[PDB]
Amino acid sequence: MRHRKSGRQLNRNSSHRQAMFRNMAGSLVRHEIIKTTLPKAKELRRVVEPLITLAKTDSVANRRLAFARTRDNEIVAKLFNELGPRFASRAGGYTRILKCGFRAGDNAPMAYIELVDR
Amino acid sequence: SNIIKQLEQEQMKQDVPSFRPGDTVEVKVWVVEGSKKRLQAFEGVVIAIRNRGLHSAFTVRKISNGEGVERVFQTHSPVVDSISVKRRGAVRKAKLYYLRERTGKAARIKERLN
Amino acid sequence: PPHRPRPRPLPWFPPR
Amino acid sequence: AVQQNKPTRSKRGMRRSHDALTAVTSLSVDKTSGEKHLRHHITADGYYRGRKVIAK
Amino acid sequence: MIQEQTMLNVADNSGARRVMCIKVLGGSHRRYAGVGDIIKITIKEAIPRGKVKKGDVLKAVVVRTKKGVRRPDGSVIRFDGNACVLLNNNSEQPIGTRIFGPVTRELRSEKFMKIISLAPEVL
Amino acid sequence: MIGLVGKKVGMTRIFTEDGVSIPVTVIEVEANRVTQVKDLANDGYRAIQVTTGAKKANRVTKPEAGHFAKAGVEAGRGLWEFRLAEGEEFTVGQSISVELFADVKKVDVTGTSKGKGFAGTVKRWNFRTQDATHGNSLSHRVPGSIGQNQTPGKVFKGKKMAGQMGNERVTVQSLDVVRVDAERNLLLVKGAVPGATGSDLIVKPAVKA
RNA sequence: GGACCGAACCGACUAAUGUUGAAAAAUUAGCGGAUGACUUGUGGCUGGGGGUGAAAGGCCAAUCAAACCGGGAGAUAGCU
RNA sequence: AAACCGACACAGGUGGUCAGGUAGAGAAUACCAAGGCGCUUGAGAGAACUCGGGUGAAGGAACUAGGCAAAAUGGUGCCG
RNA sequence: GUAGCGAAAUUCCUUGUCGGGUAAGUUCCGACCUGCACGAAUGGCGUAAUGAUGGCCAGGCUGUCUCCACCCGAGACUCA
RNA sequence: AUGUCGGCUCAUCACAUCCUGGGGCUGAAGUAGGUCCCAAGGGUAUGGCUGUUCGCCAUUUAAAGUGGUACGCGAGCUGGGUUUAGAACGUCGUGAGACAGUUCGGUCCCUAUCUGCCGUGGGCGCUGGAGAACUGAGGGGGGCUGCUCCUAGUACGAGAGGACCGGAGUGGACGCAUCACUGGUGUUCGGGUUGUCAUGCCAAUGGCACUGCCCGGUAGCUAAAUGCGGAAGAGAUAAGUGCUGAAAGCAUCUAAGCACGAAACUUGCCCCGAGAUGAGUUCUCCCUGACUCCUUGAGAGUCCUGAAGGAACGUUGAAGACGACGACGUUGAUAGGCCGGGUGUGUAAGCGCAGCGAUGCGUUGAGCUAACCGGUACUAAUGAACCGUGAGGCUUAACCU
Ligand SMILES: [K+]
Ligand SMILES: [K+]
Ligand SMILES: [K+]
Ligand SMILES: [K+]
Ligand SMILES: [K+]
Ligand SMILES: [K+]
Ligand SMILES: [K+]
Ligand SMILES: [K+]
Ligand SMILES: [K+]
Ligand SMILES: [K+]
Ligand SMILES: [K+]
Ligand SMILES: [K+]
Ligand SMILES: [K+]
Ligand SMILES: [K+]
Ligand SMILES: [K+]
Ligand SMILES: [K+]
Ligand SMILES: [K+]
Ligand SMILES: [K+]
Ligand SMILES: [K+]
Ligand SMILES: [K+]
Ligand SMILES: [K+]
Ligand SMILES: [K+]
Ligand SMILES: [Mg+2]
Ligand SMILES: [Mg+2]
Ligand SMILES: [Mg+2]
Ligand SMILES: [Mg+2]
Ligand SMILES: [Mg+2]
Ligand SMILES: [Mg+2]
Ligand SMILES: [Mg+2]
Ligand SMILES: [Mg+2]
Ligand SMILES: [Mg+2]
Ligand SMILES: [Mg+2]
Ligand SMILES: [Mg+2]
Ligand SMILES: [Mg+2]
Ligand SMILES: [Mg+2]
Ligand SMILES: [Mg+2]
Ligand SMILES: [Mg+2]
Ligand SMILES: [Mg+2]
Ligand SMILES: [Mg+2]
Ligand SMILES: [Mg+2]
Ligand SMILES: [Mg+2]
Ligand SMILES: [Mg+2]
Ligand SMILES: [Mg+2]
Ligand SMILES: [Mg+2]
Ligand SMILES: [Mg+2]
Ligand SMILES: [Mg+2]
Ligand SMILES: [Mg+2]
Ligand SMILES: [Mg+2]
Ligand SMILES: [Mg+2]
Ligand SMILES: [Mg+2]
Ligand SMILES: [Mg+2]
Ligand SMILES: [Mg+2]
Ligand SMILES: [Mg+2]
Ligand SMILES: [Mg+2]
Ligand SMILES: [Mg+2]
Ligand SMILES: [Mg+2]
Ligand SMILES: [Mg+2]
Ligand SMILES: [Mg+2]
Ligand SMILES: [Mg+2]
Ligand SMILES: [Mg+2]
Ligand SMILES: [Mg+2]
Ligand SMILES: [Mg+2]
Ligand SMILES: [Mg+2]
Ligand SMILES: [Mg+2]
Ligand SMILES: [Mg+2]
Ligand SMILES: [Mg+2]
Ligand SMILES: [Mg+2]
Ligand SMILES: [Mg+2]
Ligand SMILES: [Mg+2]
Ligand SMILES: [Mg+2]
Ligand SMILES: [Mg+2]
Ligand SMILES: [Mg+2]
Ligand SMILES: [Mg+2]
Ligand SMILES: [Mg+2]
Ligand SMILES: [Mg+2]
Ligand SMILES: [Mg+2]
Ligand SMILES: [Mg+2]
Ligand SMILES: [Mg+2]
Ligand SMILES: [Mg+2]
Ligand SMILES: [Mg+2]
Ligand SMILES: [Mg+2]
Ligand SMILES: [Mg+2]
Repeated sequence: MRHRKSGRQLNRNSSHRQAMFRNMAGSLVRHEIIKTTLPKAKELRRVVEPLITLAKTDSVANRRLAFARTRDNEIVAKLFNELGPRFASRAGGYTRILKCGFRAGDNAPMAYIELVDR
Repeated sequence: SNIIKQLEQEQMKQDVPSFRPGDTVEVKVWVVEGSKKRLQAFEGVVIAIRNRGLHSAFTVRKISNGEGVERVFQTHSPVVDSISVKRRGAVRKAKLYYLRERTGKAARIKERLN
Repeated sequence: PPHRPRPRPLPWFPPR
Repeated sequence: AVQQNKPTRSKRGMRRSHDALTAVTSLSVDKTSGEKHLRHHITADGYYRGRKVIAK
Repeated sequence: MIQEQTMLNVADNSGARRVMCIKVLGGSHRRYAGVGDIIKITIKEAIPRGKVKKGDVLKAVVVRTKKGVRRPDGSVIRFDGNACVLLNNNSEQPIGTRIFGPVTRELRSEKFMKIISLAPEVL
Repeated sequence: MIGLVGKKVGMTRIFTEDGVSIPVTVIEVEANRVTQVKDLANDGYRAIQVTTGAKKANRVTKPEAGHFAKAGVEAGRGLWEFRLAEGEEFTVGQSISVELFADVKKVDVTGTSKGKGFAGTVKRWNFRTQDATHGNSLSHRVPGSIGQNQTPGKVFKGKKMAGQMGNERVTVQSLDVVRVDAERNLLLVKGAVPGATGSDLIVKPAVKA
């Protein structure tokens, strides 16, 4: 049973999952659109959207929290200098998922996830 | 949730004093020995608090007649007549279960001087 | 009493 | 555990009576590009619900 | 929550120091004895010149448990250790004349009123 | 005697002045509206059909809408029947409130139990596990023997085995009515009842009593 | 110092796994010896009723109460 | 060692040399360097059950052929 | 058939009998001698140290168990 | 090649009944027994010793029943005993070796085709189609019992002791549900801390070391937690007890007739259930075109039409292996985010002050906070299209025209 439980395991252990979403969140912030599997995209929203929320309120503490969760100064600098301001007057929903076909190698359902103002 | 919130709120005591883990409290509880109601005091260190509205509880530990005793009180129960903080303790942790493996000098809690 | 020995293995032979 | 008797071609076919694929019920048509696409998926040319949403 | 093999302290001056539960009385396949329940015990450790001897088999009433007792409002009373009071095997009356440490109101009955009366504290 | 349909709101406790905590399930019982009356002449048995709650009109199909329309009641979230005792009488369109239970001391409550999915014999049937150690080979929670030998050379029907558990109709009998609040549309019953929070409950006066 | 604890190295006491194996003997966790009657490389010698054996009928190319290959040979088979 | 011995691009076997940093008695062990790799099916799901693990109220060998397995102990200095 | 040892890696009867240990001990320890069928280099009796050796007891410890619960991974399940 | 003792797991039947239920007789005053009859609904120890089954012993229990099922159950587990190879003792034998014996050690394979069983779907049927609510043939589950108190120290009895019948309470074991409480878990939450590597460095953080090791802990799941259950009643009976009553002027429970009578039986309680092909009932909804041909009929074909509803797809769920089931799809709170709260942790970072410094104090119950609660269209749930048709056979009756 998994009644009322949140979070996808994605056939990884917790440390791998966390590392992967840290990487993927970095990718999305850098490129503003990435292609990944549909379940990964759905999970990624729960990681990136809080980052953008954090970046709205610029402070040393918030920049350090963001750094703790991304471990990339280029990503932090972009969150606080570009994306935070860009989304200042948007109440959540910073991303959209667009479904797009199946991967050749393994027939995985694929999706684009992008920042909504891209 | 409004339904259960309302049912709960109407039963909650409004006169619960503030206390924290590590405080020494005296709890007065009603005891019914047949017909005669009377208050019995239980004084000890608060080692845990469960904040949960009507379902709030706190655990008080004492050493009584050579024996460690813990009582978990249901905060909003009518059985509990009154709570009074006799001493304010200085601790870091929310839950002081580590006191169960301590006696005497080791089990002493510093006073919270403010 | 027991009417059978406890099972044992066979020696390897070139299979095909 | 293994069969004591060879199953028939008849039984083989009966087991496979549930193996048939379903054709995609209906494809959708993008209102702008006119391309066919899976419903709720972007077209091959990067259109969705009339709007050009991705390059390539 | 006492079962067969559980070791108990003795809350009386019968002379026993440690006793072991060898039977939870009062039903087929009865698993546990809590406060107020009668158990059969064997004495594992006794003082030199007590009323009871090492190896004696008698009854006891459980008066304190680590698992503790629930009260009607949902509150709980837990003790740091398990303790019992030795009883005569036939009469089921206490052997000792003094009770040590607190006991609970679960004993308040005609059967164990002597324990209540002798106890230094009742919770 | 007829029952009412309600919704499991959740559990809480009532403290009594004499210092007892009564665990209660809170059952929300909105007006049950009679949609149909069945009689011997037409149906061969006496019963009322009731609806409760509400339903968005666009989710009400035309066959369902017509049924509510004939009664002249708003569409509810479902329909439930209650058999009538010989004394009882009801009319189509009539509302029945939780005041029905004003003088009722004990109720039966019927619900759908929580769904545990495919459950093993240990969970479903309280089978005992085999040894964790002492040489056990891959057979810790497995069911053990399921029959005899050549006689009878089959497994008997009703053999307890792994399978779907819960997500089925369950009745709990003879629960105390702690409180009936007509104004808040609440029934408080002592103790737990089947189902998750939010699930439909049928509440009837206790049959045993 | 056929001394002690303990890696490499040499072993193989227990358990689980594996048993159409990852493996025709292993893996994982523990385990014994670890300056010696130690261990290991290269080359050499001993040959089948023969060798070699701190001896288990052990080992002698995944084969051992008599190796393997070829021959007597289509042995013989009151048996299937 | 995917190129050698193992029928395989096989969790096995294979003699010699070199051996950095921090912690450490250490060639143990942890994290790193030089350097090298992610093990040639993937994607989901989050049932029973199996495998490998983590934690557990009260009890504490009552388990069992048997404390099998697990848990536990674990260092240095001084006293003893 | 001596010394020594003896219900024993030997005792059938046999769970012998007595004592100790346990609430309860066909095992264990100490005895007795009625040695079915010990016994003096195919050695007798003792024996500190040693043992992945056999038996028994205790403390500690624990999911071994009362009686299982939950969780993390690998499979199972679905798709290619 | 039909694997063998015992254990474990899981059972199932018989009744020659261990307990509980009903009854006759008693050398049955009472209590408590003895014995026989009826009765198979449910129930029917844990340990010590031993490979044991058994047995003895300890301590329980209402009771610790007797048997059948390949001495039930190794393609379910174990492998202690017993049938391999090593070794030794006693004994027998010149010996190899052997045993009315003993002793230490010693590989348990199988991915389930069919039957069966537990679950869960797909097809078609049920005679126009569709959405619901039902009836209930039939099937299954359940059915144990202690102690105390009252009746009453009454009946009984010289006393000692000590009831029936009836009523109330509280337990044990078992079952169902549930998570309000008490707790467990909680590698998705907070914190402490060892070693090391990194982010230029400080400060602050992150990786790795079993989640590095730990301390707490939300939701969920859950038991040790806490609610509920076994029934009453009814019908027909067993053994048994009778009433009236002849055959047989009497007598006689029986032949006619009538009445009682048990956990057994049939119901009553709970669940499944119309594939109940004997395919049932009720309520509601939908469809009211044209034409052609043929071997002329429940015929075929073309055009037009496409309903009710369904399915697909998408967002999903205390539903779930997959199917299925439930919610929702902008006329929208279905999921995510966001806002507020709650909860948990326990006073962040930065700065200032004190201190030689470790650190302390203030700002500060701070900061962070998963699965929870309440809001909120910010993101994603598309205009469509697909399936499903176009008034539903014959015969006979009755009622209408
Ligand atoms: K050589
Ligand atoms: K030869
Ligand atoms: K060869
Ligand atoms: K290579
Ligand atoms: K799955
Ligand atoms: K002797
Ligand atoms: K002898
Ligand atoms: K000799
Ligand atoms: K000698
Ligand atoms: K040895
Ligand atoms: K049987
Ligand atoms: K019976
Ligand atoms: K057999
Ligand atoms: K078989
Ligand atoms: K098997
Ligand atoms: K068959
Ligand atoms: K709970
Ligand atoms: K919890
Ligand atoms: K670190
Ligand atoms: K039908
Ligand atoms: K939302
Ligand atoms: K806080
Ligand atoms: Mg959710
Ligand atoms: Mg996978
Ligand atoms: Mg890690
Ligand atoms: Mg055959
Ligand atoms: Mg198939
Ligand atoms: Mg479920
Ligand atoms: Mg068991
Ligand atoms: Mg095996
Ligand atoms: Mg296992
Ligand atoms: Mg047959
Ligand atoms: Mg040495
Ligand atoms: Mg060797
Ligand atoms: Mg090893
Ligand atoms: Mg060594
Ligand atoms: Mg030999
Ligand atoms: Mg060889
Ligand atoms: Mg020869
Ligand atoms: Mg010849
Ligand atoms: Mg020939
Ligand atoms: Mg490879
Ligand atoms: Mg290799
Ligand atoms: Mg080597
Ligand atoms: Mg190393
Ligand atoms: Mg490098
Ligand atoms: Mg798993
Ligand atoms: Mg553990
Ligand atoms: Mg525990
Ligand atoms: Mg504990
Ligand atoms: Mg202990
Ligand atoms: Mg034992
Ligand atoms: Mg046992
Ligand atoms: Mg061990
Ligand atoms: Mg360990
Ligand atoms: Mg003896
Ligand atoms: Mg003796
Ligand atoms: Mg013992
Ligand atoms: Mg002896
Ligand atoms: Mg001799
Ligand atoms: Mg001589
Ligand atoms: Mg000699
Ligand atoms: Mg010798
Ligand atoms: Mg496949
Ligand atoms: Mg009979
Ligand atoms: Mg019955
Ligand atoms: Mg058998
Ligand atoms: Mg097997
Ligand atoms: Mg079998
Ligand atoms: Mg031999
Ligand atoms: Mg029935
Ligand atoms: Mg039945
Ligand atoms: Mg809760
Ligand atoms: Mg907790
Ligand atoms: Mg934890
Ligand atoms: Mg650096
Ligand atoms: Mg620093
Ligand atoms: Mg690293
Ligand atoms: Mg590393
Ligand atoms: Mg009964
Ligand atoms: Mg708070
Ligand atoms: Mg911090």
